[PDB]
Amino acid sequence: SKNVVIYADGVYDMLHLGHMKQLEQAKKLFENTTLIVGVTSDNETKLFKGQVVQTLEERTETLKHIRWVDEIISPCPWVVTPEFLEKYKIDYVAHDDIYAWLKRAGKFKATQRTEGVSTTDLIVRILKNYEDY
Amino acid sequence: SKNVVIYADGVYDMLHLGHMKQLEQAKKLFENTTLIVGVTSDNETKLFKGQVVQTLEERTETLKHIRWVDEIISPCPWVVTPEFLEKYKIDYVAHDDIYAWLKRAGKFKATQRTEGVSTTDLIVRILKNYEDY
Repeated sequence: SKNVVIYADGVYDMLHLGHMKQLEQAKKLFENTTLIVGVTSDNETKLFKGQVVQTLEERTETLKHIRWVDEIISPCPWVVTPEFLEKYKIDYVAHDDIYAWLKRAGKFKATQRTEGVSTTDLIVRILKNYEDY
Repeated sequence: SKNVVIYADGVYDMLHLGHMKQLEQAKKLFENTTLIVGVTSDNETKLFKGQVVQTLEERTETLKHIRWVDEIISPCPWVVTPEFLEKYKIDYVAHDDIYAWLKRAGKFKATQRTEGVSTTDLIVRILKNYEDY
């Protein structure tokens, strides 16, 4: 079948199984895909979304080890635009309003978040070996 | 060139960039490889080595997302034996004495550990936003 270009973006701070499962989902939306992953800048993430432990370089270097990732745009734009989709020949944006135009264009594909598998979740599990009393 | 079967093992608890860089190194020891990764059992890890946050299932499920990993043995034996190498047709063991026979057999390849990129290291970085005083 025709090769389909998928775009997913995010912070990917302290990359965990939840991120990887969502990237896998994006990658497998069609039989033959190219998965482009956008990694948000440190200053725009901190300004608009919240705290980030790892630098852009660190978050991008880690993502390059994930087998579902074909291409990385680092840093990606904070807001996705139609021109950005045209430039990279993106067929669908995979993500979990502001995204209204994406859906009007037929270029929206939903992916799911997995609960309970984040890196901070693991640290919470470590902490529970220490009873309050 | 001939395809070379590489075997690496470990706990792979809270998989981080240091693990992935070592798996990449193992995978790229020769131009054409099959990288088999062994994941140690919960009870043997806890008995012989130390504490483990994530279960065998969790550690194995995460490792399957790493592009360098071709095959996973889960659980792997705690001690690697010549018979184990014969069974899986392993040409080299990549790791960073007990391993004396591996080197006598020509089946030892050294890989390096990367400092300062572990998951706990990241948590330590979070904690430093909170001054002692």
